[PDB]
Amino acid sequence: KVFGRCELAAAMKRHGLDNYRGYSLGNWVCAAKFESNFNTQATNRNTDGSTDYGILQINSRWWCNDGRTPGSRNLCNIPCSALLSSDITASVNCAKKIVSDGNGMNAWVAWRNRCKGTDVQAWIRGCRL
Ligand SMILES: [Cl-]
Ligand SMILES: [Cl-]
Ligand SMILES: [Cl-]
Ligand SMILES: [Cl-]
Ligand SMILES: [Cl-]
Ligand SMILES: [Cl-]
Ligand SMILES: [Cl-]
Ligand SMILES: [Cl-]
Ligand code: NA
Ligand SMILES: [Ru+3]
Ligand SMILES: [Ru+3]
Ligand SMILES: [Ru+3]
Ligand SMILES: [Ru+3]
Ligand SMILES: [Ru+3]
Ligand SMILES: [Ru+3]
Ligand SMILES: [Ru+3]
Ligand SMILES: [Ru+3]
Repeated sequence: KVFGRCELAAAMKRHGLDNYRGYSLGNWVCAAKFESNFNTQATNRNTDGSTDYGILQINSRWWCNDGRTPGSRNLCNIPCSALLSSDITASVNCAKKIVSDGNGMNAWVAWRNRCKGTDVQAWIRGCRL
């Protein structure tokens, strides 16, 4: 599923992200924009052999199982395919674990490079929330 901006902002708030670990909703919308262009089916293979899945491009080295990432963990306890669903529950739940891991949203390199310190409230502007 390809979400609209405000549709995903609304969904993310429904699912508990609105200021989760102190990151405002626009930070989450911004990160999903540049990680996946709001496409839940987005996948991208990394140089290390791991793959990134879903709206927030969550990686198989640490967070999910895809059966083809040697030496990896599965800390969210989910098949990576769960992260591709029209229903963002598994991505959001796993994202809550990732942002709690120590480095906050810097865990998403695209968030650090493209969202951090910017006017992220723009991403929720206009939306009925
Ligand atoms: Cl729901
Ligand atoms: Cl907020
Ligand atoms: Cl915001
Ligand atoms: Cl694996
Ligand atoms: Cl699995
Ligand atoms: Cl949902
Ligand atoms: Cl933080
Ligand atoms: Cl703004
Ligand atoms: Na894994
Ligand atoms: Ru808010
Ligand atoms: Ru709010
Ligand atoms: Ru990535
Ligand atoms: Ru950890
Ligand atoms: Ru860790
Ligand atoms: Ru502004
Ligand atoms: Ru609401
Ligand atoms: Ru409201």
